[PDB]
Amino acid sequence: SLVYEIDGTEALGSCLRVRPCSNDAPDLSKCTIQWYRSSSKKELISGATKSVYAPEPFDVGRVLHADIIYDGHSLSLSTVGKIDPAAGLGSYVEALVRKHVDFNVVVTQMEDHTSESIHLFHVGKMRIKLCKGKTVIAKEYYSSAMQLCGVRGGGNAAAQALYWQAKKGVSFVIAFESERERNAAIMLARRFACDCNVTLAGPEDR
Amino acid sequence: DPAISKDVVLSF
Repeated sequence: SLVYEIDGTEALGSCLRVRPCSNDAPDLSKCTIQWYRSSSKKELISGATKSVYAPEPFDVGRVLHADIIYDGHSLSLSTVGKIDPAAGLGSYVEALVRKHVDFNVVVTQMEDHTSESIHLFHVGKMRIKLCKGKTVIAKEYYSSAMQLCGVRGGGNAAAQALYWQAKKGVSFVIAFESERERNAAIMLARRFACDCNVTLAGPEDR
Repeated sequence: DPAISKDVVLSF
């Protein structure tokens, strides 16, 4: 008997979680979970396979859904309404878009990586670069090989982390000081990429 | 990419 519901604040900046609603609902770790966003179709969010999903900028104004599957039974869930905007985000991105801009970050994957070393994540008009002091870690011009999106798993920092695949086989997970910086960096990168005729999105995004 | 879905934790 599959009975679950999506809980959490339905706005950019928070996390949503599937929660059990009955005593005999199997544990979610034994289920297969897949998150989707409405387009009247639903589009799969690739890699969003955990019981927690943090919305990112593409999710704003969309209903989110989770399918949960166990042993041939399935249940399709939806948020109460569309994911709301983050207050002030548009205006902040508009101020950043005039500039040719960097963010303090921590790198949490390149394999796991626990460092308190602050790196700088430069989102430029034509390229992104990741630096630790004077050492450049990776530097790439916007292209079809690059992906950039909100991270698709759990953890307390998911709403403030993004995934960047610089080019095939080279990817990072990066965490910002706040949700607002994380989201502004995704929106800004995407806008600069679109000016360069590149559609910068996460793996399999539509 | 397993990375895209790993838990992200902080304790900046």
